[PDB]
Amino acid sequence: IEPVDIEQEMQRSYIDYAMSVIVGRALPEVRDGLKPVHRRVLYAMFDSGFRPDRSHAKSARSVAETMGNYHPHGDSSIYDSLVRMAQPWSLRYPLVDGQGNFGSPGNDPPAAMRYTEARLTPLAMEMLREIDEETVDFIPNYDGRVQEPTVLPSRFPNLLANGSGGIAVGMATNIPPHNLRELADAVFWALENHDADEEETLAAVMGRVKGPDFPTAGLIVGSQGTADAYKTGRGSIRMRGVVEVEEDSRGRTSLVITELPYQVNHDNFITSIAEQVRDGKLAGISNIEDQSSDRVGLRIVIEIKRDAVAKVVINNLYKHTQLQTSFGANMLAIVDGVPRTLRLDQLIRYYVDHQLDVIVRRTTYRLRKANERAHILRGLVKALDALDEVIALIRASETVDIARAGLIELLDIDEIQAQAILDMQLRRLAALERQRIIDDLAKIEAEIADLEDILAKPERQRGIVRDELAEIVDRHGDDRRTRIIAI
Amino acid sequence: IEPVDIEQEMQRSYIDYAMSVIVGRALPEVRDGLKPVHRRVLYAMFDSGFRPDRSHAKSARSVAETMGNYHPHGDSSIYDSLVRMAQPWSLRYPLVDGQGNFGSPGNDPPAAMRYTEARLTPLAMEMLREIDEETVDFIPNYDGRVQEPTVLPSRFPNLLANGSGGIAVGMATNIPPHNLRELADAVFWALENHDADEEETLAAVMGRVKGPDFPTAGLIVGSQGTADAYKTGRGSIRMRGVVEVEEDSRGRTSLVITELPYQVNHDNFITSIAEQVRDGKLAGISNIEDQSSDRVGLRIVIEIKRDAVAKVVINNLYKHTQLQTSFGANMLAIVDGVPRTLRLDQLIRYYVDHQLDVIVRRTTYRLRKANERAHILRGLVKALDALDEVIALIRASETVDIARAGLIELLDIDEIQAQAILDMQLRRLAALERQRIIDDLAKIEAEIADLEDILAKPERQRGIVRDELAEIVDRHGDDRRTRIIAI
Amino acid sequence: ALVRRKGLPGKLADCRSTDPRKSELYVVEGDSAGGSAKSGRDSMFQAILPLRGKIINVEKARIDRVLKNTEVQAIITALGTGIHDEFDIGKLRYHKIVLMADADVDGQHISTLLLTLLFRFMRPLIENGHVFLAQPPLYKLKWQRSDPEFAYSDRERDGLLEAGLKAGKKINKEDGIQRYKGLGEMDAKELWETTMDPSVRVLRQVTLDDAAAADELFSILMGEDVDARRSFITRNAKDVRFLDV
Amino acid sequence: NALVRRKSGLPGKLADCRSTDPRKSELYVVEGDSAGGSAKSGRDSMFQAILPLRGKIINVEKARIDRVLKNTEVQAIITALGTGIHDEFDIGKLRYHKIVLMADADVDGQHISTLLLTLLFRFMRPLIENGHVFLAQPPLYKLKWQRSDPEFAYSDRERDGLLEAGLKAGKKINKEDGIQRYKGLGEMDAKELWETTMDPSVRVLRQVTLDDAAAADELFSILMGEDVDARRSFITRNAKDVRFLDV
DNA sequence: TCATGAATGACTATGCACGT
DNA sequence: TCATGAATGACTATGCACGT
Ligand SMILES: O=C(O)c1cn(C2CC2)c2cc(N3CCNCC3)c(F)cc2c1=O
Ligand SMILES: O=C(O)c1cn(C2CC2)c2cc(N3CCNCC3)c(F)cc2c1=O
Ligand SMILES: [Mg+2]
Ligand SMILES: [Mg+2]
Ligand SMILES: [Mg+2]
Ligand SMILES: [Mg+2]
Repeated sequence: IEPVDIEQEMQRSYIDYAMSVIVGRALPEVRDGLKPVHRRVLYAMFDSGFRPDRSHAKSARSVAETMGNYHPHGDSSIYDSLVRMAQPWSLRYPLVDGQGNFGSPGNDPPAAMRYTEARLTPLAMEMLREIDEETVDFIPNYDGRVQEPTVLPSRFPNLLANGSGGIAVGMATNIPPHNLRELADAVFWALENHDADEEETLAAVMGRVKGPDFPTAGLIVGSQGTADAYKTGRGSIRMRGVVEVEEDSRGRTSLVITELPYQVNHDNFITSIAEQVRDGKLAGISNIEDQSSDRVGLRIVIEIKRDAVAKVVINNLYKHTQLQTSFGANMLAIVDGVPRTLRLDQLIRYYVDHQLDVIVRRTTYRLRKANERAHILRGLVKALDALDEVIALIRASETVDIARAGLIELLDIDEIQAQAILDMQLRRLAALERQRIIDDLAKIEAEIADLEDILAKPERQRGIVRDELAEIVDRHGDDRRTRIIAI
Repeated sequence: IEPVDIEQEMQRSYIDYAMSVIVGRALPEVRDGLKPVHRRVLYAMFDSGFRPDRSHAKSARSVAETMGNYHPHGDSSIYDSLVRMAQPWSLRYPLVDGQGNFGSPGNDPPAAMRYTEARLTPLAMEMLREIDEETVDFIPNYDGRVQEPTVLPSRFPNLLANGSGGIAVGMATNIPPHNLRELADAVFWALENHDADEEETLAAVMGRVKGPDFPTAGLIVGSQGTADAYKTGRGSIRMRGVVEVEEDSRGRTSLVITELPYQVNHDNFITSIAEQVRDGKLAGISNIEDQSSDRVGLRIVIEIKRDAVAKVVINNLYKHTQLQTSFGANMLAIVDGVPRTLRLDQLIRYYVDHQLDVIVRRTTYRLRKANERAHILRGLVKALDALDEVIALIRASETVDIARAGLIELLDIDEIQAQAILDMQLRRLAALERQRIIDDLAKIEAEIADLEDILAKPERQRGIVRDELAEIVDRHGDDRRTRIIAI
Repeated sequence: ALVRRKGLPGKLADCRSTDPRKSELYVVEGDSAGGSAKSGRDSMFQAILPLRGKIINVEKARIDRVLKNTEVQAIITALGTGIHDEFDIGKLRYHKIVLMADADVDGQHISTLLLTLLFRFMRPLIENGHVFLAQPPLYKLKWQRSDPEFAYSDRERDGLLEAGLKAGKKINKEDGIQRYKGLGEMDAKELWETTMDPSVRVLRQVTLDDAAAADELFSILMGEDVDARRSFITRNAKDVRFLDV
Repeated sequence: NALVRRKSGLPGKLADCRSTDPRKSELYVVEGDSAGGSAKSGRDSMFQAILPLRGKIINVEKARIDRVLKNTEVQAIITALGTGIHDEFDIGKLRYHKIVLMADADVDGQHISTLLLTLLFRFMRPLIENGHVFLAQPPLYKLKWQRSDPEFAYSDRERDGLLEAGLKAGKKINKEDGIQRYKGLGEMDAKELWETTMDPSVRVLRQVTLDDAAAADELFSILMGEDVDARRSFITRNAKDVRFLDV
């Protein structure tokens, strides 16, 4: 029996927990804004073909595939993570297209795994766009049987778009979601002004990103908190719901709440005001009635007494309920395996850097693949010019190994190219088919020259990020939901 | 709003439930001895490639695949069904190779889905043998997306081997498991004596199937109950555990129970004797100690008082505990979509019929494919005999269609053969490869001759069942476990 | 008029209308379905009571054991009426009791277990036509450009498909016709536009003609006598298709 | 000294042993019901008892004492150990002279260990001082040779070593089934748990030692206490050098 | 003291037939 | 009354950091 000191054990074990939680559970990678469970679910669904071009697969299959290949944890909590990515009130831009009962903004829980179906959304398809072209580093999974992506291509700024909230050890993150169109403008500026310093970049990006854009709409009151978050990485953003005063036929007034701030449970909100009225906290209120439905959305009617002022009751609601509540912004994300609190210019810059990396790597992959195709095509063209000989040789060969070795010697060709000649079908010996091989060579060499040109010009590389992102925003960008007002 | 009478509604709804439960849930198909969920789990795993030639897949993947394509029900109860099929104390011949904690004969529950892995067993691979050769009818699944098998080939008599117990509506089944080697002998006789009447067949099969062979070993007392079950389809078979009296060093006798009858919970058994002694109903017992372990198996030590006779205490245990308990046999299975109580000669005969159907269908499929392959080969040989010409025509063609149409004219060929010539690689124009094509034609024509002979001679068909089953028994057959004694 | 909860079952999502004559109780199979129903309902007049698992057979089970069943107590408490001799229609909190179960056989089974509870404990609810059966959809045709159509049978599916194609509409052969295998697979919107919207929902009102004949059939199908039930099924299952011909 | 074991006033989850001598008795505190289940089967029921713990244990450093005593998992530990807590602690009533903590090799197992060690150090310190607390080291790999007996490895290094030696010895492994990798105790069966963690002739135990009580008191308070900042600065300061604690 | 969310599943009740 | 075995998921408690 080996002896071990409790201090050595406690320190080693707790740090091991803290670090993996920090880097590998609770906090988002800055480049794609994803935690490991998110990234692994999406890749599992992607690899399984659960894409928008096919009908929703049973969500149990997505969970099981994630479990069996990438995420060595429980099916229960994995389903919860998948479910979240499909809720329009949780994600500003949902990554999972859910079919069935995925719960509500209230206490109505989502249906069980067995009852729901799911697939990737079109925007999630942009997260994974060209992942198969060596655009991101892959590492072996938890048992080395298969490969998993270290990060996704993320062809739209997902961290800022959908935001992130996570509790780690010694620290926690809380990034709000943003409007895709505003983020795109910030990226477009960062691309054009690629030499601008942090001082200028922050000023530019802050002018284009006017503030967080919550899926639950609502209001943002003030501008200080927003500015703090972007300049410090920390800030308290004041949120509000939307209240519209209605009058009655008798002459009674009632307050109608149609929106609530981000991450406010609708049922807990109604329960809170009810408990604050019975005990005696919000006088002036006469009746609380939830007239909400699937067709009118949120609609909480607060009938007030005849001796009550509408704004007084509304101000009391702001004070004593989450009708007005603050978002504690803390811009914490993993950068190169290290947790770091970031300014808004850093969040954009780091993302832009990732996009340039993705496209240079894609170009390199395509350029390598093009040369291989060109290489084999050159071998075929040599065979066609001496076709009368090539056939005679293969025929006169006792084996295919003798036939191969002969092809190398005659036409001065590689063994890979020589193999391709052997693998050639009798179809490709037709007149027009011989011509297709010729033209295809000319086609690729033009393509190779183009690809080489991209790698040699940083201008084009930035241009591709811009142009490709622009298409995504034009297709999947939407209006702002959260309205920004002053004090 | 349409009116409906309560009698009309009650009758239609309850019968619809009863019938589906009877035919499509609770009772086994006579041909493969499987209920729908069993058949669907096994085919899901099979189609997913979860076979003994690969490492155990996470059991969640098997459930999800079963759930998502074939079995429109809950993940929880499907896992329980998969698990049971992996327990050596439940199935006489397990169909699932389980890796992890799949529970115990006692109250220790199986591990959760997330913790266990699973794959098909070699014997389960015989259940599915050549299922892809049109050996069984396939129907559309629950949403028409994919096809599922109505029944499995079942190349060993699984119903009798593994038995079946099920509660339906208006009826229930309870077929005990049997020794595979004994079942095979019965099948071998049924094949040889294929014209024998039911009177002779029942006598023959009853002599070879000596009785049930339980996975939990134990004893069978008497022969009447077994005989009743085989001749009537109903019978009460008396089971017993194994008790060994040991004499302590300090003049102390103790009963050691090392085996229990089928489906007796080890923990409930110990609890029963403990509760029947802490009051006054099993006097003579002094102490109860469970010395069981993973290494010695079951070992329940019952120390008895000195003024107590061992045989008296054992008889008292037989009477007041499940150390002696009866198996209520009720040989009920679905035959052609109809529930039927069957004699042992009927159970064998119906299985033999299924095997003959499987092999005739297999032969037909192979003969059709052989004719297709031979058909194309005939085209290739014609191309080789006029090879110098074949090349010239394809060259002068503007399209491949001009080249094809010419091949038909040259060699008098179908469109299928000519296309096969077109798809031919230069690989095969080597000397040995040209000869390989020739010999391959001769091989198939030899196979077609063989296959045609199978279809024309029922003798060979019966011979294939015998020889193929014989291989299965020699490999996967084991010793008897349940010992049969007299009164 | 009677008070709604805002002393009743915890599972009950009561309505807002305090008039039983205007109120409806949807007894739903499953928590998932009941959850989405609670969202897609008309909260003014429609209440939801989700039932979990197979209902206890009141024909077989002893009376005291039935009263201990949480799911039965939920029904009895929510309906407000008593049971047996202590039954009082005057306290009926909902004049429309809609049983909503899956189209599958287990839904059919649960229906018979509920109808058995009602017929044995609260028969007047059936006699006075307060009991209804919602017919869920089986298919959802998702046209590429046109509004989606719901079908309640294989026949209607084939018909609506034929008409649409003839009209020049088109469907994806991937997404295509979504087939419902239960209420749990539906969302709030779908349940409203097929089972809860009073202007399109297909309800069936349970009528009771011959009380004596019904009394016997309940005892045969739901009673403890298996033999009687075994022979009844083998006798009548052959002709279930031809009950309405 | 001898004490009665449960057989048809102790925790319901406890699978007690048969031996009435604490000096010869052992309590395996196991992570997870699945693992505890297999442990209950593969154990030596004569001397080894199993107490499965479910979920992350409550932090006694952060939580108030009254809340800790209401926690079902803590009550199970305290009740099973038989000793009191704090001032009413009595080693004489200790029902097991070997308290083996058995958690997954993964990061979450390490966390549970620190939560258990915190419970012990704060409520029942003498158990640590007197060497009654141990840490079982589970296997990470199982090498399944085609013809030879399977070997267990407790590290990536040992895996590579046993693989090299066996291949050098002329043995062979399937490249499919091959080396089974354990991701937790729940994936193991009864036999495997016996032949790697519970068999006293093969098990790899580590006895928790307590040298500097004052230094330990501080480290527990920093890592497990309510002060986040103190914990944050400690991690950022010392995490960089965790690899080099034993070099 | 409650919410967040990614981590560490056992327990609870019925239908159905049949034998104790 | 209990076991059988396929059928019809919600509830329950902690860690972790932070703000009302
Ligand atoms: O899938 C499963 O195994 C289960 C499904 N359900 C639900 C009904 C669909 C259950 C419901 C239970 N409750 C019934 C009502 N009273 C409380 C308990 C239950 F105890 C177990 C299960 C399952 O195991
Ligand atoms: O996978 C999951 O979601 C859960 C896993 N576990 C187990 C620990 C691995 C739970 C354990 C719970 N208990 C902890 C101990 N006291 C009783 C409750 C619990 F309430 C919920 C869960 C889960 O949701
Ligand atoms: Mg959970
Ligand atoms: Mg269950
Ligand atoms: Mg259903
Ligand atoms: Mg673990």
